[PDB]
Amino acid sequence: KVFGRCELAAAMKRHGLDNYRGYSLGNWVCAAKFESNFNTQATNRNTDGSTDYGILQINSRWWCNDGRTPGSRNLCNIPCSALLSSDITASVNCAKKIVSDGNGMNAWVAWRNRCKGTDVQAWIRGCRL
Ligand SMILES: CC(=O)N[C@@H]1[C@@H](O)[C@H](O[C@@H]2O[C@H](CO)[C@@H](O)[C@H](O)[C@H]2NC(C)=O)[C@@H](CO)O[C@@H]1O
Ligand SMILES: [Cl-]
Ligand SMILES: [Cl-]
Ligand SMILES: [Cl-]
Ligand SMILES: [Cl-]
Ligand SMILES: [Cl-]
Ligand code: NA
Ligand code: NA
Repeated sequence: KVFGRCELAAAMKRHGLDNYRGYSLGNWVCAAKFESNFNTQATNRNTDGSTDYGILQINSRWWCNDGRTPGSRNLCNIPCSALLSSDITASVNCAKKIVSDGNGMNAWVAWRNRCKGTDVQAWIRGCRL
């Protein structure tokens, strides 16, 4: 599924990401925009052979099991394919674990490089939330 911006904002808000660990909703929408272009089916292979999955491009090195990232962890205790669902619950719940792990949203490279320190509220501007 390719979410609309506000649609995703609303879904993320319903799933408790607004101000989750102090990260306003726009952070999450911004991260999703630049990680996946709001596409739940996005996958990208990393240099180490892990793959990033889903709307928040959660990687299989640490967070999910894709059966092809040897020596990796599965800290969200999910098949990575669950992160490709049109239902973002699994991604959100995993993202909550990630962002809670001490490094905040810096785990999301795109967020660090493209959202952090920007006016992320712009990402939820105009949305009915
Ligand atoms: C939370 C999450 O999974 N974020 C992804 C990053 O982990 C990806 O960064 C890449 O992660 C792999 C596995 O840890 C690293 O081996 C790799 O060096 C790292 N790549 C960079 C440029 O830091 C990122 C890839 O675009 O995608 C999500 O942000
Ligand atoms: Cl867009
Ligand atoms: Cl915001
Ligand atoms: Cl694996
Ligand atoms: Cl959803
Ligand atoms: Cl933080
Ligand atoms: Na990425
Ligand atoms: Na894994």
